[PDB]
Amino acid sequence: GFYWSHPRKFGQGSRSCRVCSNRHGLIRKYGLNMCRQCFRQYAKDIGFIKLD
Amino acid sequence: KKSYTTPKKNKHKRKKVKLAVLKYYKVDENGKISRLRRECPSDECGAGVFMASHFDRHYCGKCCLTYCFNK
Amino acid sequence: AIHRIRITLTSRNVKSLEKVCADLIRGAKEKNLKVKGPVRMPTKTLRITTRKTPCGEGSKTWDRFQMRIPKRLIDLHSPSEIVKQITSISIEPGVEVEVTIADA
Amino acid sequence: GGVMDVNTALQEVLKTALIHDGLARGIREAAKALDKRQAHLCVQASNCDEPMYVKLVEALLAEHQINLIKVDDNKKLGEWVGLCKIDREGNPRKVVGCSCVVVKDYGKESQAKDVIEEYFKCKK
Amino acid sequence: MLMPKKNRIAIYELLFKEGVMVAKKDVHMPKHPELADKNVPNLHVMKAMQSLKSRGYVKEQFAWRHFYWYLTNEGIQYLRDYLHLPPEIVPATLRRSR
RNA sequence: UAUUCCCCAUGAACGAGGAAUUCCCAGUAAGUGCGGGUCAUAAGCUUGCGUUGAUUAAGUCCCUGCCCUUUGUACACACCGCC
RNA sequence: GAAGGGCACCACCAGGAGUGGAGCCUGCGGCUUAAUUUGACUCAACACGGGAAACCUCACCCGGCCCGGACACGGACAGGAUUGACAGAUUGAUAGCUCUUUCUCGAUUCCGUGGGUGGUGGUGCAUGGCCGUUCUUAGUUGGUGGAGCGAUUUGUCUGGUUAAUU
Repeated sequence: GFYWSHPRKFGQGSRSCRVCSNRHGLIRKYGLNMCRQCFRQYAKDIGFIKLD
Repeated sequence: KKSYTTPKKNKHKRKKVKLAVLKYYKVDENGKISRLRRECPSDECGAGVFMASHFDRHYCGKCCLTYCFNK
Repeated sequence: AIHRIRITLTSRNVKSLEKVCADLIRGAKEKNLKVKGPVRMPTKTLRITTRKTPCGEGSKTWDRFQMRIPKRLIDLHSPSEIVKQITSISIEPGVEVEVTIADA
Repeated sequence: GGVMDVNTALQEVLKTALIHDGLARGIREAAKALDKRQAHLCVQASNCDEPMYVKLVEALLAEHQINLIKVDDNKKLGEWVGLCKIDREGNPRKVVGCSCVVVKDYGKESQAKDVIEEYFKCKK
Repeated sequence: MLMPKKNRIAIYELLFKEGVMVAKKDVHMPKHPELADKNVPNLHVMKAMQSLKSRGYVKEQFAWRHFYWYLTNEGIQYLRDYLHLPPEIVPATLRRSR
């Protein structure tokens, strides 16, 4: 067990979607780390309700 | 797309050599074992650890496979 | 004992927070002591604005995902009974309750 | 069940040393086990081309840290240690010759370890 | 009956010790909560357990990248016979109820 | 393969934009920063926010495109048709 | 390119603001390029895929490593299946990935066969969901009647009204 090495510490190497491990359009804010779609799926359940 | 030409040098997938390995063990008359050649400095490879002649290489194989030098 | 207790009520549901908030006033005033009624902090609006579209295309429409979080808090002075009565009763929905010891 | 038939008293100690992870299993690890207290019990092959290899065993075995047995045949000497992955239901599993292991840390205790190491140290 | 012996023999006996073994799908952990004497992340765990299911001596869920390894009644035999463990054994689901 | 920033240094076209065409009526257009989002690094990007805050329509279908009604239709892959 | 009615500043009028001109930004097109992966083609494709990318991203090219070949089914007891190898030839790499040497884990290993397992491979004219839009436009539907043998039709409308069969 050796070699699989870089900065996996910053850069999107590191961070990915908690639901589906895709690595774009990522809701970093507010300690979510969902992909932007994985919001609208896991959104009502979270608590973000569309008001206005 | 392309279809891969490959510069005609189809690289070798290689066998790690066959080798019975342990015949060369000097049993001088009664039961007693020790030959001499070159040695490695490691701990799990404790003193018995054993070396060579190649086109250069020499290696030591006894912190399981952890630790081959550079000669 | 009589110590400077703060109860910090943080929840999302305004109605299901102010049934609890009222029950702490009416729970303490039953066994009267002191209070300084419910304080009203600014409500924090957790506002996210993502594209409606998965993938690229269509005229650019986004949603406006919101979550509120109103904080009430209620000061009081009591022993380790009146705290452990008033806090454990009037729980239930999605309501978080803090209990500060005194002053800091 | 498990009351020791013929040549199956070494088999449970080898099968439990196998699975307890610690078999100094060959001329090399056997001799580096016999060189230390790493050695304990063993099963040598009667049949042996250039019997210098059985002699290196015997000579080390016969020192303090007293070992031995005998077990006839090269062609049997492994299938009561560990060496088969199940592939094929009727076990035709494997097939070359077999030779000198060094059984370390027995397995736990009992089963065949009060049979063979009370019977070997005191063959009476 | 495979791979790094020290690590994988410990993964079996972890799973026999427990009713359920959760994980994460992440090759780059060098650890896993409870056990992890050494390294043995996903890989050594997965490689073992994704063997166990396919032969049949464990059953899955997945649920937001994690692997939901639930121990099968047939596996009770496979792993205790792997681990020579006592014919009572009692894995973990002893379960005093009421 | 000026990352981003600073400090120097060089120091361009543009003196209101040819054919076209979108935006909208009140705290509206415009300017104006500022947050957020994007971020290790970082925005000329968007989405919000005030702030300064105008002119002008307040009607019509004249162009474009929409609704109903009546009607004609050899169109029903519906006129970007059929022939 | 019929007619009445009605309506929208993605229409106009009345303007301002611009926009279209310059430089610059970055969006695409093309050429060029080994590579400038790529989706997206009027409108409802063009700072849009949250698409501000050194490395990751990343798939793509010039290489080059690595195996993470589950699983079973087969093959491999030992003169140890090759688990895993500290100085140099090298190589980019202190990649035993490979050319001797060998010293350990030690029942793992390796080689077949079937079979997977993935794949930011393919196909959005094989689909789910989600989105875009025809279209914040006024529309759509049935129960009972009444009309049509019956598809169908009225109810669902001349006019006044209304942001809006309201």
